Amino acid sequence: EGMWLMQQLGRKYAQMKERGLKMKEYDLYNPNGTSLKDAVVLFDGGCTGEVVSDRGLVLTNHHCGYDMIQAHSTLEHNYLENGFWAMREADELPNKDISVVFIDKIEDVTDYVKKELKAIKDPNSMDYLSPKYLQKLADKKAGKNFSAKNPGLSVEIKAFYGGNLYLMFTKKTYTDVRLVGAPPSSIGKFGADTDNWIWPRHTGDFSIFRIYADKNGNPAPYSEDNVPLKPKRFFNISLGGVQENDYAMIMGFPGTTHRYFTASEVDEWKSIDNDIRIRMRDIRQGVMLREMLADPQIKIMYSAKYAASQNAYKRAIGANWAIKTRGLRQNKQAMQDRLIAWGAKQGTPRYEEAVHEIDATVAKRADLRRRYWMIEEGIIRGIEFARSPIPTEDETKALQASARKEAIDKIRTRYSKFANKDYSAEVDKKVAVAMLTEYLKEIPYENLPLHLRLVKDRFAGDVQAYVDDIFARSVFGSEAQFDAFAAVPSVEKLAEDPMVLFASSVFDEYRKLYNELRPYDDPILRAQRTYIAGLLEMDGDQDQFPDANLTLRFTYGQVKGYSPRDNVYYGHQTTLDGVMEKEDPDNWEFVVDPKLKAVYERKDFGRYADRSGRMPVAFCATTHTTGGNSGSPVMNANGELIGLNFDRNWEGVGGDIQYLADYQRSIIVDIRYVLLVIDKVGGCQRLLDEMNIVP
Amino acid sequence: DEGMWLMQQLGRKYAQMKERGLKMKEYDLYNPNGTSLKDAVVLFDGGCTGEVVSDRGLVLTNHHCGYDMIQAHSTLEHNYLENGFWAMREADELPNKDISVVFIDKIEDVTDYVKKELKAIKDPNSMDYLSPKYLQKLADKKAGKNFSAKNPGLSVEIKAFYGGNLYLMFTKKTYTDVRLVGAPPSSIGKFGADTDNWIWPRHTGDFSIFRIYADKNGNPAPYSEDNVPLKPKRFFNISLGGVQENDYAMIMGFPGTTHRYFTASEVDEWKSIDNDIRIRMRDIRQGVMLREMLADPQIKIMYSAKYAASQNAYKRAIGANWAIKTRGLRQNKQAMQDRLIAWGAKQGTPRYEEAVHEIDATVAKRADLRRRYWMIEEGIIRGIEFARSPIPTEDETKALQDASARKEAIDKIRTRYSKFANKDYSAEVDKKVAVAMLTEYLKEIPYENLPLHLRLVKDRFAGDVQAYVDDIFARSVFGSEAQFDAFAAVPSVEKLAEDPMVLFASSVFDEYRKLYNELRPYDDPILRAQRTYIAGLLEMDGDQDQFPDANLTLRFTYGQVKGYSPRDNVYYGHQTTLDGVMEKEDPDNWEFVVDPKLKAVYERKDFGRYADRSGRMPVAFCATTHTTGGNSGSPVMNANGELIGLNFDRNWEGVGGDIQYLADYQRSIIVDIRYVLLVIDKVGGCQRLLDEMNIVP
Ligand SMILES: COc1ccc(NC(=O)Nc2ccncc2)cc1
Ligand SMILES: COc1ccc(NC(=O)Nc2ccncc2)cc1
Ligand SMILES: [Cl-]
Ligand SMILES: [Cl-]
Repeated sequence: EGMWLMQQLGRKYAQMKERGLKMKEYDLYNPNGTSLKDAVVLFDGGCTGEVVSDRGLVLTNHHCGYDMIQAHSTLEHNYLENGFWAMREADELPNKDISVVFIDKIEDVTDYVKKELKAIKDPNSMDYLSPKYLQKLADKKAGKNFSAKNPGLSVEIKAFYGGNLYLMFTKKTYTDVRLVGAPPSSIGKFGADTDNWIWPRHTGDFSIFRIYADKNGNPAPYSEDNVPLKPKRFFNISLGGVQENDYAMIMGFPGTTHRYFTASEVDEWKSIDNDIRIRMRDIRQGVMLREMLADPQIKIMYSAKYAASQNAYKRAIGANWAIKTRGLRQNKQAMQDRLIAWGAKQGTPRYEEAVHEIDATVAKRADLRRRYWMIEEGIIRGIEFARSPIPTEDETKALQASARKEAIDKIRTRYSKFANKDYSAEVDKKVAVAMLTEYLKEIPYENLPLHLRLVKDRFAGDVQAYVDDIFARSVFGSEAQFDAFAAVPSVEKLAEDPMVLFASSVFDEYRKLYNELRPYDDPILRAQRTYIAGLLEMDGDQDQFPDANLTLRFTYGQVKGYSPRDNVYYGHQTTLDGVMEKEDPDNWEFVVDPKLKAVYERKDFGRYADRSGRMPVAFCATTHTTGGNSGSPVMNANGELIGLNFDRNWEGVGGDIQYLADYQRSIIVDIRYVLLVIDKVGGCQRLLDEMNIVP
Repeated sequence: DEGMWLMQQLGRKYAQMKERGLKMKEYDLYNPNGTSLKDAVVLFDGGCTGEVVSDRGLVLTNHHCGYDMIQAHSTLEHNYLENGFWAMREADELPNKDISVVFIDKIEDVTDYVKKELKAIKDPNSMDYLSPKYLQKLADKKAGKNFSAKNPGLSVEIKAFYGGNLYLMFTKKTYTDVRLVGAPPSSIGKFGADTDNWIWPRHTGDFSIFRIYADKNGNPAPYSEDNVPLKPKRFFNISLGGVQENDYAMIMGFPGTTHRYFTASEVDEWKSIDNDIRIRMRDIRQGVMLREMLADPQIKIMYSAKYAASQNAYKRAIGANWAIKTRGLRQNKQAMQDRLIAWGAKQGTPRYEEAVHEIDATVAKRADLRRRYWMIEEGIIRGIEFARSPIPTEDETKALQDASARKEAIDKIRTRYSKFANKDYSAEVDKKVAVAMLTEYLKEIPYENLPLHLRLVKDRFAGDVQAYVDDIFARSVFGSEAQFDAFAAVPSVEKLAEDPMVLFASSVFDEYRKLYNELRPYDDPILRAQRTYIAGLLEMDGDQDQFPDANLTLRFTYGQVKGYSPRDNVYYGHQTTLDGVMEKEDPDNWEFVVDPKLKAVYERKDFGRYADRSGRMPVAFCATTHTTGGNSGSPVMNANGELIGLNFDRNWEGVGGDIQYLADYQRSIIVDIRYVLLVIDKVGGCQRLLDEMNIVP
């Protein structure tokens, strides 16, 4: 059920032993020694990774190393579509702008921070949540010359439990992290967008990197003289596999949760955030789909835009299903009522006052938040010409010296990026007419961005005429219209440009709404400090984990499937057979790699198939994960690596507010399938030989 | 494979059925010289199965079986299709015009009699052995002089089985006064609607209730206000013990057709011609129809039934092709015929190998013609609406060329034009479908094989399909209402003879009939060779583990209540519940609306004695019985012969089961009798029907 602090391992160890954990407490996490914790990394700032060899080899997801694989891909060597397997350490590709962070030490600094905070004076100060203030405190505690006295190391203080607990992390950062291996996109992204958030899942979501360091193992940026890192701890790979009900645990960096939402915050998330995103993206995607299906050239241009929009749309559908069917609102209401009744018993009314403050703030910002989500989903991300060029003050005070030619070249560059190879003005006019029609019916005249008032005033409610006029008269309506402007550019032309005025007034309204809504965050944040303090004083730390905040956490559970609906059961494990069932040569998502199809036909599974001769692919567990847990190591009862976390099912997206024991599962790629792909697809035996594989 | 057995075969299967869990005595299920459960089974309205469930002639069948009767009695004032119907007294039960129930009174083996009569073989290639006219003459000769007059209600019929190797005579008793008694609302009777068709898990309460009426003596009589309910020889008891995984289950009913003795070449033909053409052509048609329905809500209203009708056989073809591709149907037919050829070589009788060769050679010879026939039938005859536009008759044409018969000819033509261009017909949507359908057709069918008018696409329109279709509507008398009225005011036969839509419809129907006539001769050599082929299979492996193809005659099938795994890591259990109906509820989707009386029954958990041991309310279950079309409404029996459900569908993974039964995929989709009794009781409030039935604890 939780995403636990490392400090909480002691308090949970007894329950973990009852659930099947066999390894000693300090072999997993030791606060003043080496443990398994020392093989877990924050990969490229938002993913998890793990060290799997004495020479710094690292495993993470394919979608985590995707940008590094794409940056090294050319028409001649397409590593993204064909995979990449460096046959020697010297062939491993360096990557610019990459990092791996180890959590060297973690210390509770709550009393220190709470004492420093007593010197504030303003009771409404938000310094208790300020990264700048907490960094000043971290520097004061670690020392002035800390990064110079301890190279590669840095410190950081984070707030937990709404400002009721503080931890200082000593981090070791390596920036020479090289690409070692990756499966083809047919394996790494098999389900592609169709199978995203889906269980059963048949995706071999992995990529391999290697940490490089100086001669002493200290962090150093890319240098041709860098040598692989010999780490203090690395994971052993298990080949025993998994069985139903087996104990499993994960370590990683879950990003965000909202476990202490009030019932009113759940209502707001459903009725404003989710409903607006669902309604607006459904209109947008609907128009985009008709156009993509009618013109194959539009399908090529709008496919990535369509897929990007669908991702958070599917998350919202999954979240709204949980609110509707799993009683998320009711359970938050029961949580806050239990605290209010206990606070009445103790004679302390501050907890009931805190819930009231949150409720009143949510109620007060409802119309503004609705207007913000309406313009953001509807126009800012809904209409492409909302992001068309707007002349800067420097560019206008140049058009009215030959700095006029400098202004037109900068504006031209931005116009070229807006109307690129993937931009269709005809498809954009069709999307805008549908998106604006919905927007104009939901936002009243007195609340509209200034230019949108012209629909009623100048165009007599004709949205198609308003959009047609924007393109017909704008200098950014076509290439010819822009070149005519660039030949005779006047600031008067730009000041009255219908597309410039549209983009300007929709962005003005978007910023005005953002600025008006920002003040409402602080009273809720301050009230949550009191609210969570009461919940902890009443029920304690065990069941009540702190919200995820991109810090190292552990979660445990079992390898177990679930029933998604009446009379249907999804087991705990998928197989290579399931990849072959899904094979569609004419669907780019479900194409199967010929070397992999051959392994399946010949049963060339070696030491990786199960006791029944079936080749596993993925498995699912009752662990509690969220975004940031991509690439997380999955451990046995003995701490040996059995898989990598890569997703969670859609029925569990509401798990960021309330864990769903009967639906929520972590989708993990089996480590036996990872080794099968490295071995029989990549032929990279040197990586298998480098790992410590246990029978 | 796991058969649809003749009643004659119950004797030689009985020990296997008992070993599998059957507890009832053989002759209590079927006895040729006396009353048995077989007497409570009926052929309902010519194509469904039904069952008598009371001593007063009450009959259960599917909702989709009694759907036309429910619709005919529905008005704006009393919409029985939408709200349901529950006659609170026998006098309130509604009569139905053109309805029948057929009982199979006696079944007799007449093989020797027919084979002896056939020896008067004036021609060895005679198809009289399969002729309904010839076999009826033989049935009449055997039954006697004016049998129907001497036994009012009774009739006799002989059918061929095993490709002409076995013949049975059936004595049928037909009742035509069959009244509507009860029906659930459509939100229960057709819950999944088109989305859940051929789908398991299934949550549909597919049932309707009728009652057989007869004269004072229980003899068949047409509708009369003096008719009285029938007291039957036998009726089913209703069980409330329910089902458990692996429980024995059996069905009796009238499966219509199977192709269990197809050669491997016939399976290839079915896949590559029949199914691939239907799949490709309906996919183009449905694709255009969908874009238009999604763009104009008025087009969605007009084309919804046409879209759904086209999808039904399209889904069946996808399911059938999946089985051919993944379950080795072709290979198993090849193994069957190779086994026979090897055995025939050992016996020194080459006629079986010669029979399979005849079938193969015939299939190979008709390939181009059959491809052209399916291409025009799926592509144009069914694919394009203006293919069925009016064609002036020889008499209508003659009338327009010196009497008042001219105005009668125009009124007849107008009537047909009005039926073609009806409230649901869109010329714009039809031009869009035709342009896509004809483009694919012109791509597949060469110039020298095209219907005469379609040659104009290349010759007159320079390959512009859109121009050809645009011209048909622009110049045709049936292109618009105004174009028709202009014709009707000044009608000339010259105008009709050169009309582009008339010429299109005429030449596509000419080519369709030419292809049909050229292909008909190829049926007879295959049929004659199948008589020799099945004779060998029966002589080699016996009339024991290979059942005769379904032919709309009474059969029994047995198996177990069991689910299946459709794909890797997914299991579908054997039983659905009321909870599953509630999960699927969508108030804005007409298919998944949930009746308020049913929703409250669930919330209140008002399940009476109908819920299972765990307190869950059962809805449907699935079994390894072998069913096909015609089995809709079939009674599902316990190990004791008590009614536990009504068959109403089969999953798509089992549609290939008409050629080869699929033990690990094929399942009959049955509505639980406890759910039927819950709907009658708590949704209809019709206690008199529950009191009338013999319900066992
Ligand atoms: C909204 O109008 C509609 C009218 C009819 C249908 N269903 C239908 O025709 N189903 C069908 C099932 C099996 N065989 C043939 C046809 C659906 C929607
Ligand atoms: C097109 O190629 C293939 C088609 C089917 C399979 N798998 C298979 O037999 N199905 C199966 C059903 C249920 N559970 C596990 C497996 C493999 C390849
Ligand atoms: Cl280290
Ligand atoms: Cl099977």
